[PDB]
Amino acid sequence: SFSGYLKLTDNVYIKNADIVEEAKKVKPTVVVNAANVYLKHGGGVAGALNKATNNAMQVESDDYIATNGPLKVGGSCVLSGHNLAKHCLHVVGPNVNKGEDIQLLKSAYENFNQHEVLLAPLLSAGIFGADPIHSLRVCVDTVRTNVYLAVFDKNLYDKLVSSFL
Ligand SMILES: Cc1ccncc1CO
Repeated sequence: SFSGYLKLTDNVYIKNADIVEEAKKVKPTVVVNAANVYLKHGGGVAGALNKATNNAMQVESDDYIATNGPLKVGGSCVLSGHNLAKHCLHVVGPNVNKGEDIQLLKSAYENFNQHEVLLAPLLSAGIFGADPIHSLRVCVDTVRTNVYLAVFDKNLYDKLVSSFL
C-alpha cells in the first residue's frame, strides 16, 4: 500500500515523491493525470506519466479525443492506467497560464469523489500556473475520498506542509 505519507486530514495524505515512481511502486487502482482538454500529454505531470507508458497513454488518448471530442476544463475521463495503475483519471484543472477560471479548480477536484482511493498530483499546480498552497486547500475542502498527493518538488513539499492550516 501507500507508505511514507504525512497525514493532513482524515482523508488527505501527502508525500515528496515523483508520481511516476510512486505509481510504478504502488500500482494504485487510480492514478490522476494533470490533463488538458485535448489530452495532449506534452509536459509536466502529463508528459512524465505518458513517457512512463512509452506513449501508450497518448495513443489511447488520441483515440478517445477522436471519438468524444475535448474534455471540459474542470472535467475528467477514466482511461487505462497502462503500466502505472489499473486506471488513469485524466482531470483538467484550470490553466491560469492560458487565462482559465481558477474557480474551476473545485469542480476539477470533485471528480476525485467518484473514486474511493487515488494517487494524485496537486491540480493546476506546476506548469498550470496556480498557487499550489491554494490547490492543496481546495483539495482538502473538496475531496472526501482517500487522496494520496505526490509533490515532486521537495522545497514546495516543505512549504505546503509547513503552511498547512
Ligand atoms: C512528476 C514530474 C512532473 C513533471 N516532469 C517530471 C516529473 C517526474 O516524473
